[PDB]
Amino acid sequence: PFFDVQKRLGVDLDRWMTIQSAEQPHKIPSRCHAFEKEWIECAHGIGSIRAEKECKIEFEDFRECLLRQKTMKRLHAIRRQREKLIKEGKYTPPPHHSG
Amino acid sequence: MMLYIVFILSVIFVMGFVGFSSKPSPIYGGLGLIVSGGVGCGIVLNFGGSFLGLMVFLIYLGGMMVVFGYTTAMATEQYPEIWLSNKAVLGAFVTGLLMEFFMVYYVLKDKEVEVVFEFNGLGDWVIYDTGDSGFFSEEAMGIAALYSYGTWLVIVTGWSLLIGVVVIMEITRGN
Amino acid sequence: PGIVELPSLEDLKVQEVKVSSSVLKAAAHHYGAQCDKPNKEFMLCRWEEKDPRRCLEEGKLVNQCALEFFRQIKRHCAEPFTEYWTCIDYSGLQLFRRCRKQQAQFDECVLDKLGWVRPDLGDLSKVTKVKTDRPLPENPYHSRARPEPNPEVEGDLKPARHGSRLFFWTM
Amino acid sequence: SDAPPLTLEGIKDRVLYVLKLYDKIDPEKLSVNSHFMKDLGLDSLDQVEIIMAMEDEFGFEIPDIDAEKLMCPQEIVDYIADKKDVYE
Amino acid sequence: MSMVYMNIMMAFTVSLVGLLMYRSHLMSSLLCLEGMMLSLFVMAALTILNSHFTLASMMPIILLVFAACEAALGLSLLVMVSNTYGTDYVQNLNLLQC
Amino acid sequence: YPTKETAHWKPPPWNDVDPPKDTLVSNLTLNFGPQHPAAHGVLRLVMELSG
Amino acid sequence: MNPIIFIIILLTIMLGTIIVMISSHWLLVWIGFEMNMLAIIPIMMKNHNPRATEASTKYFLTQSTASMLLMMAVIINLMFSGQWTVMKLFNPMASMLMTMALAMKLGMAPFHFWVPEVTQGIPLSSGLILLTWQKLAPMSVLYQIFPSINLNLILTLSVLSILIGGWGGLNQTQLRKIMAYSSIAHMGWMTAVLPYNPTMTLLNLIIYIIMTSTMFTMFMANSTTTTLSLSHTWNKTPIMTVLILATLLSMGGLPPLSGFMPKWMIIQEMTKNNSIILPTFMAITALLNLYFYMRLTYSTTLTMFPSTNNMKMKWQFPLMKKMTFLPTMVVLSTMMLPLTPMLSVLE
Amino acid sequence: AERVAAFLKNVWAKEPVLVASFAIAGLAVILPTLSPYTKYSLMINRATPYNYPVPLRDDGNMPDVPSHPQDPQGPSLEWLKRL
Amino acid sequence: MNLMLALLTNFTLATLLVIIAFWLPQLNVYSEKTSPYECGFDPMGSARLPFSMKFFLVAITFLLFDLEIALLLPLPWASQTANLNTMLTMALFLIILLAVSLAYEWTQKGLEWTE
Amino acid sequence: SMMKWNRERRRLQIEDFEARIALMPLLQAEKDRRVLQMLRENLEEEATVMKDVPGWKVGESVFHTTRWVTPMMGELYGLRASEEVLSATYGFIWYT
Ligand SMILES: CCCCCCCCCCCCCCCCCC(=O)OC[C@H](COP(=O)([O-])OCC(O)COP(=O)([O-])OC[C@@H](COC(=O)CCCCCCCCCCCCCCCCC)OC(=O)CCCCCCCCCCCCCCCCC)OC(=O)CCCCCCCCCCCCCCCCC
Ligand SMILES: COC1=C(OC)C(=O)C(C/C=C(\C)CC/C=C(/C)CC/C=C(/C)CC/C=C(/C)CC/C=C(/C)CC/C=C(/C)CC/C=C(/C)CC/C=C(/C)CC/C=C(/C)CCC=C(C)C)=C(C)C1=O
Ligand SMILES: CCCCCCCCCCCCCCCCCC(=O)OC[C@H](COP(=O)(O)OCCN)OC(=O)CCCCCCCCCCCCCCCCC
Repeated sequence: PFFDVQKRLGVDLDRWMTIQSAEQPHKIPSRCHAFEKEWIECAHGIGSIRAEKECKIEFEDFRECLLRQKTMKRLHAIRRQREKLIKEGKYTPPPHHSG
Repeated sequence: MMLYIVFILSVIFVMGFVGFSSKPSPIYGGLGLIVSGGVGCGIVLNFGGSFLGLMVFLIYLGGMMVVFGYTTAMATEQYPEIWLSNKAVLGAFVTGLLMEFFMVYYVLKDKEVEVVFEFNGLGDWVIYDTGDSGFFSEEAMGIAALYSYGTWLVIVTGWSLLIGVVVIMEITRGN
Repeated sequence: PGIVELPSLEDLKVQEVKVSSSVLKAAAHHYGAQCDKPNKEFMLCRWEEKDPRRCLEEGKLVNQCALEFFRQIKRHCAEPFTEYWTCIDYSGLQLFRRCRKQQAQFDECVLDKLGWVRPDLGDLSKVTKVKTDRPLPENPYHSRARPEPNPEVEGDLKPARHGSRLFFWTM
Repeated sequence: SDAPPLTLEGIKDRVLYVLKLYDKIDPEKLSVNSHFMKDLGLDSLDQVEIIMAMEDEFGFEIPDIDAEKLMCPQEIVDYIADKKDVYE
Repeated sequence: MSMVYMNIMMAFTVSLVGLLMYRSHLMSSLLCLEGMMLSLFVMAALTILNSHFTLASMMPIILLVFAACEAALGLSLLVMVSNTYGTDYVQNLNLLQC
Repeated sequence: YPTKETAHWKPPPWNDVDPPKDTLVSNLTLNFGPQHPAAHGVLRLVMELSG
Repeated sequence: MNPIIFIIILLTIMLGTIIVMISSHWLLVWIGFEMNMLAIIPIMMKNHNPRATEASTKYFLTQSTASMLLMMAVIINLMFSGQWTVMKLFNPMASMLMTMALAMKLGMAPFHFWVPEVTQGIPLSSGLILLTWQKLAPMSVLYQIFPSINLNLILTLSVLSILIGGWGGLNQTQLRKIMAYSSIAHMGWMTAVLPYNPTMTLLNLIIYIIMTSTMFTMFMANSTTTTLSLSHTWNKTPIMTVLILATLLSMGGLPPLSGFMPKWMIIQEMTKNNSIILPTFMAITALLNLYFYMRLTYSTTLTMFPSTNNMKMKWQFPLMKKMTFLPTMVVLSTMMLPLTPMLSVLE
Repeated sequence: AERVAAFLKNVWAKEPVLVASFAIAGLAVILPTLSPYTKYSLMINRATPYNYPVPLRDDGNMPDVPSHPQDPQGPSLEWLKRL
Repeated sequence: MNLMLALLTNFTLATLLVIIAFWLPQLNVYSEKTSPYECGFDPMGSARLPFSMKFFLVAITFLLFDLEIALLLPLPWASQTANLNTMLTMALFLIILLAVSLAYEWTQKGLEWTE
Repeated sequence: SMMKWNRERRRLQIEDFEARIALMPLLQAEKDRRVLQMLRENLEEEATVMKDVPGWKVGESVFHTTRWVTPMMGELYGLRASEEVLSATYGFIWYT
């Protein structure tokens, strides 16, 4: 904050909802709890300038969980290849993928 | 298909936005906002939040009801405009539809559209969670924590509503 | 970046419990007190390992005790239990309160034939301790090496040399 | 920018233009000095309609006391110029 | 970002262009203001509900609370604009500068 | 620096209060009867209503 | 308006700005602006005249639009980072939307058309709040997200603000439009040094607030809102003419006055970053601001404009307005250059 | 004391509905502080097991953690049954 | 699904009746029959002319009071938490502020319709 | 009357919830084997569809970490029947 009154007085006004890995009602986790924990712990104290370069592996894993861009593309590639073969009848679906 | 229900609602969600963004008579503008607020309930309801879906719809039905009363009092003319009455309104309505059509056409054919952000077209169902919750609704638990965790949010939101009533009386006193 | 390790279709195969939800619900309280050790040990593996693939062997013993649990009901309490879970199965919410008469017959057949006692209200909700020879995992999150903290500034504080040193100011 | 200044030539053109549209005045024998009654043959109420056509062309109210003295196209221009201070 | 986010963000862009392009009525622009809030509600809820960010589930509710305060405040000004000119046209509000 | 566009500009009011605009809108006129249950059959009550 | 209600509304303006400055959560930052906007409109509409209603409507439409962009930036930030912390934004599109959103709130060019109008349409006391207190919250956010701000975007907004503010004020005779354009130009300096040294953004902000409060307070003392009206001051309160002269010269950035401190320090930090062309352009462009401050001095202190006969009836009454802190603010706005090294207290 | 039972009588004659409102709302703010059963409302909520009771790893020095759910150790709901 | 069919059936039935109403009966249309009804005499002015709202202030207050249900409807779930002392304090706090809001607009003549 | 009954309804809810806890270990075990089997079925059919793609590694992870990541719906029911996918995604929300 601009003025860190919360830190001075030791009162939590809005730091309880800043991150999804903090305490949740009934200990309900978030889908990317593990990834946020690893990125937060990697980049603690070292500052933002260092964390942008040294916690890049964790932040790329964390962003993958959030938006699933790499995952969706991979599913897109498998889907596209399967459509081509089944279009020309070169691949036979297994009994469980269709029934 | 029924696997594209969210996408179909989202298209209707946009068409309702091109309804009141073209700015016809606020009577018809308020109708588009009711339509988009109804599908908006459906979209939010298909992602696991039913209280949120029925609350925004419930709130926006109250607002438009007041806006209807104000429209007949402050924002009316002899010939209220329909989407087909002005070249300006019609041009904005057709432009919005043609732009939604091409966004839908490309995102369904290529399954990949890039406008500022990279968007995917594999279906909204591909990002859902595969683990069922317990014996409760997660959205209900989160909202119910406004009174145990969000004490500071209750104070500011409570004060704003109280100050809201005071403010509107001052503005409308006149003379 | 690396292939995902997956068990074959021979380590995931086990004799499954093929009874419905009303059967499981009708026998949950006795099931949670007779097969407590094998499946409280599975859950400790599940929460510590944080990986389905690391607790398959523990999971098989859960399906093993469960099958053993139902075989004993089929030998001694076969008939009273059938009249019980059929009453629970009728209700759309599978309420216990509407089948209390049948529950008494099933709770006494097991008590006499097998000696089982139905846990009291709140027992199955306790946090229990389980003895396991499985080692406690280290780095279950597969965390890398954390970056080093910046050199902490030490020493005693001395006044600035020649004041602020801002343009012409001497203080 | 500022609208074109009103000039005695502009006013006279407007007065003739209004009278030309009137369907009772013959455009041939219509000068800037012809008398409405004795020359064009208009009657008392016809002259009233002409004055009202002038009220719309320019956009100011001509009362009855003044409108009775405006008996030809010239005095209308003289009255119009006087009101707008278009000395020219 | 799934294809639903494409249309939800398109809706926000439509209402932004709607607000920034007034026609005549001030009420017509206030509807675009409420349209933008509706989009922000759906986008916040979709992100929060899909990530199981439990505590964030109250943000959309709090978001609506202040949305109606703006809408209520906007109607208060529209009342006084019409009390002075008989219509809510925005071309009447040119007494300043001009 | 006067120019063409700002030729029509006028200094604002001394106390920042502009004159109230003369009559702008009229009341709604309603025919109440004769074919009205409460008009007693043959009454044409022409009411000027505000709200 | 009942005095009790007026105080409560003022405290809600302060409470809204304070929430922004003490919040580590974006939703609370957004709530602060909403609360601030809710309470500021009534003060604008306290004299209930058509100009006041027009000023409030234009200020509501501009600030409500910026709030939408502010929330959109927050939500995009959430999608790409999964957190609400008030720190560097994690998506470039989010940074652009919040930088433009906070430029609209401040009135920076090219989102500047409302500042001259709203100020002209509201009382002087309300205009003092708009030009001084309303810059505390937007700047307090720009002070925390500056690592993620696009350098070309923020510097472009600064150059335009200095040019637009300097050129706009030359055509003004109304004192409230003059101070509105003066605010726009000074906003350019504050955000021009933000990428390089945020502490100089605060130093410029504090000096500007002190000098603007001094100017508005002396305008309220004589109830003067036009150049010619301010020209009668020498025949009623000659002391007030000298204080106005000293403050205008200070705002112009002339040594040895206090207004030269921020410009002097901003040029230093920029040049240390090998930015020579921009400070030279900014310093020269600020001569436009100095010019229309000098016309005010010519018609207020350095010459004796014509007066009116009824002015003789004011010689027999004292100045009964409060003029709170005016003696202290004039000294701070003209005699602080010798204490420049004290700017380190802001770090 | 005479005046006090003259303002109350006036409001009870001119605004009985508001007298009931402030009485009902007043009792809502006070009784929870004085009620001896407010503790049990909090204890019942804790005793409701929404989540799974994840077991602890027996390190040999947890005498107060039950080994089996039917053991005397751990919290008991005997109070709730008799409530 | 079952809701979509229930909604689809309900409105399809209503649409059929409207379709039947306009196509089954015999029609005889002329200008006089379709003229607006104002009790036998021709209307004076369009029905689209402004119609003043004398309860506008209450209508705005309705929006602010209509949000409280959004904040107050979650109370049944909020009562299931372990922090009843905090939850109870903030539940009564929010309702009390609404009561103060109503009290202010009531004593200040805000509930009285303009004349 | 209402308070006595609401107290009996809490004692019944606790009993109802304890039945779930008694079964969760068994239901948890089956879910692990069903998710792992469905992931191998997808992997096996990915090897028979992406054999000719030049730059393809079958079953490659998209994360740098080797930690287990809960599969999302697409990774689990990717090449499945539409109806089967429909129930898993929207079956619960649409059940009434
Ligand atoms: C003020 C700046 C000048 C402005 C002139 C205009 C120019 C404007 C442009 C400004 C340019 C930048 C700033 C100026 C250049 C300074 C840059 C710098 O390097 O700073 C080094 C500067 C000098 O430090 P130094 O080199 O280590 O010590 C020099 C000597 O050894 C002396 O050190 P010392 O420790 O041995 O003795 C201190 C000395 C003070 O210093 C000096 O006098 C000379 C040294 C200053 C440096 C030279 C700067 C050039 C200007 C000289 C100013 C002459 C001051 C004397 C004025 C006449 C009064 C005797 O004498 C005392 O004051 C004794 C202490 C008194 C105790 C006070 C206790 C609190 C009570 C307050 C009472 C208030 C008075 C009420 C009056 C009631 C009347 C009825 O330190 C500073 O940073 C302070 C800067 C401000 C200077 C203040 C000095 C005067 C203080 C009294 C105010 C008198 C009025 C001032 C004139 C304004 C009239 C309108
Ligand atoms: C003496 O001085 C004078 C006056 O001063 C006193 C005057 O005033 C007047 C002015 C004169 C007049 C106003 C007319 C004079 C004569 C009169 C009779 C009027 C005066 C007074 C009366 C009391 C007459 C009767 C008044 C009332 C209010 C009687 C109310 C009757 C009812 C039956 C109401 C109760 C129930 C119902 C259901 C509503 C009734 C109406 C219906 C249409 C109901 C049925 C509707 C349906 C739609 C049926 C269902 C249809 C469908 C499609 C659904 C079903 C099918 C499915 C598939 C679902 C004069 C001239 C005068 O000289
Ligand atoms: C720990 C926090 C909990 C406490 C919360 C504190 C806030 C309490 C108030 C919240 C609700 C808002 C009501 C406050 C305003 C009271 C009504 C009012 O102000 O009306 C003013 C009234 C004007 O009426 P008038 O037209 O002039 O004619 C009658 C002459 N008095 O004239 C008047 O003077 C009003 C007459 C006096 C009204 C006294 C109201 C007392 C309310 C508290 C009663 C509690 C006691 C009841 C419970 C006892 C236990 C059973």
